[PDB]
Amino acid sequence: IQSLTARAPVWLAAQDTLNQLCEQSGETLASSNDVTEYMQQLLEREREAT
Amino acid sequence: EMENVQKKLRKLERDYYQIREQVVSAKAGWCAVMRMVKDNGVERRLHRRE
Amino acid sequence: TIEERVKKIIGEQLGVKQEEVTNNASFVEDLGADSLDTVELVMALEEEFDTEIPDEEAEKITTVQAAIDYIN
Amino acid sequence: MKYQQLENLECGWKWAYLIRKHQEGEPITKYIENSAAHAAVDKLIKLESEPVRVLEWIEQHMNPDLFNRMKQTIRARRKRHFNAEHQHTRKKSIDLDFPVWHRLSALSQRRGNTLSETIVQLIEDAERKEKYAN
Amino acid sequence: SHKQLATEQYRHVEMARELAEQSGASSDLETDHQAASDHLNLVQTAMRQ
DNA sequence: CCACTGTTACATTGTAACGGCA
DNA sequence: TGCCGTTACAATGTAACAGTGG
Ligand SMILES: *P(=O)(O)OCC(C)(C)[C@@H](O)C(=O)NCCC(=O)NCCS
Repeated sequence: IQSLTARAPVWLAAQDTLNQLCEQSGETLASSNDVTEYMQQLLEREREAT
Repeated sequence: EMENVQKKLRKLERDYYQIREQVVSAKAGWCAVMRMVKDNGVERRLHRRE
Repeated sequence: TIEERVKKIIGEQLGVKQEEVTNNASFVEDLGADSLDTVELVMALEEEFDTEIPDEEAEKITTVQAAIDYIN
Repeated sequence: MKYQQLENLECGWKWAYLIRKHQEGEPITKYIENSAAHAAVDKLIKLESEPVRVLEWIEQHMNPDLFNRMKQTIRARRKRHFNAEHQHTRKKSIDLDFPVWHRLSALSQRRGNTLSETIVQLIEDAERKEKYAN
Repeated sequence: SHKQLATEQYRHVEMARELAEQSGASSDLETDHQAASDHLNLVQTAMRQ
């Protein structure tokens, strides 16, 4: 219980940040790889719009 | 000897009584703030569960 | 009457109004009060009537009507 | 140290206290000449919304004789601010007719207890007398 | 602790009751032994005569 | 009836005096 | 000693109740 409690705040802040970031986008993220493909799509949209 | 323990039980009872008023007053105060903050404030803005 | 206590306190503990609570419904799920909220509700009921309610009796108040059933 | 001190709160308290005293006519500053006192008071007035500089203002222009009064006023303000959160820690103020207060204070001084302790003991004895009779 | 103290009070009551019973038994035995001592004295006197 | 007065029970802020403690 | 909690006040402001007479 104490180990999980120590881990908790970091995980909770991470979850909140991730939820805000994904909701800002139309997509919801679920994996590190998925974040990487989102970055690739971001780069594609950037290189187009420029 | 046991009458002393009975008196200690009475002391614990009064302490419980006190904690109980504290808790009920806290919930009474909470009620209204929940009711107002349910205008999207509590959804994610105020409730920084971190 | 004396039930005005319960039907008042309940609302004051759950955010609903006097008429919102329905006797057929249940506090646990039909009022939105979770475990902690129901504990707070039962403990406020205990405080109001200056009495005591053990755990066993206290657990049988999940429904609206029970709050008066043990009282009266 | 029992109550933690918060700068942005105690500094606002100090600013409000000094403004109140100035409005009341108290000489806030150590400058007898009216021009310097008025200039310092204007500096304070425009100094609102600043803890880190109201503290320095106090260090530099504050009247020497008001330091103790301000310190004890802030002590009381801090204690009351922290105690006003919970019901059991709050304090209830009442007015007692002079004879009753005189007798109660006589008892309290005689027994070495405070007013609260003396009244608690007396009420407990009254209850005990009731039980004795009953 | 409240239930424990109430139960200990009940146990105390029971032991107090049984010791009251023993006190009554002691009183009865005291009467009987008074009679016995009287008998002893009578027998002593009869032997002397 | 209605208004005005007297009184009690608080709150609010400020202050002086003790006593604990580094 | 100087800070810090703590007590016992003082002064003023308010709400609420009870009276009084027009
Ligand atoms: P729920 O997620 O609202 O949590 C409720 C609770 C675990 C915090 C607690 O209030 C509760 O309901 N406990 C059940 C009763 C209990 O544990 N009683 C112990 C008596 S010593």
